[PDB]
Amino acid sequence: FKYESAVQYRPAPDSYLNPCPQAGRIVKETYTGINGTKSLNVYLPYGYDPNKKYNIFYLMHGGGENENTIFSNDVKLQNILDHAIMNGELEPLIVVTPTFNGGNCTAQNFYQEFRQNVIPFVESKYSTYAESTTPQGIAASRMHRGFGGFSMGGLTTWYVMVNCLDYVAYFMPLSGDYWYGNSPQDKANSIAEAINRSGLSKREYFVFAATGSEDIAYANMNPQIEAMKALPHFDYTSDFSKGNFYFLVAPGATHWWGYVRHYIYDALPYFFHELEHHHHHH
Repeated sequence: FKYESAVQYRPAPDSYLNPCPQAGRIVKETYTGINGTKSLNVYLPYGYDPNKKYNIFYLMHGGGENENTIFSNDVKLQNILDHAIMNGELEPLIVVTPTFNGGNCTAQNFYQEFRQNVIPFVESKYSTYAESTTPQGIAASRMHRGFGGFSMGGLTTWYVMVNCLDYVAYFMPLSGDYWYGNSPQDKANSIAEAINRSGLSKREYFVFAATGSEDIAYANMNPQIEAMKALPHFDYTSDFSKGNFYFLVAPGATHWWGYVRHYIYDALPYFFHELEHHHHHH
């Protein structure tokens, strides 16, 4: 892997959509938190070794979907992850698919359950960079923790960002805008105030947004992206060795996981290299 400054949309080869012999294990989990008893899936990379430490990426489904959608026949994201890790395009990581369904949970308020229940449950059981899952242990491993999502799950992602910068450094909002404001500048300012309160430097948080040029999400995302670009908090470029903000728009892509899985193929290899604990040249 090498960073590009303006990475372009490129679908995974069609071969990546079929099962790979080097298949990561997908574990169905059940936990109880502030929204009652709920499930999530945990993708473990092929060769997962609990004596090693893995990057972790939490990835939210869209409206009318559930914690099983992303690894279902409708999406098959695990095949793409399996092929990309096997081919060395993507460093091995843990991918979690939770749900905003259940109890008092909504796409907007999921971050509260994420903080209190989901991180402690997943990262007590599986080997992340978290030494412990106290607030301190989670915060001290933030550079190795990412959140993303599609549509309503992209809205989850923006609310995770504004409320969880202490816990998460890498954000992948796909086809979803941040509902918090009466203008694009209010949206940008809300994110800027979150960043100000966090104390973090511009080198300590990263946003790879994406959508399709034929995805309705573009209408509200693009103005938000333009307003954020104007902030001093963001240096626009996909080269995260130099800046921290990018917006990939896939030509012709519609509001459909068939396209959105390719955004994760394009974007997820960009994550978790800044202050990484390996000696890599990107």
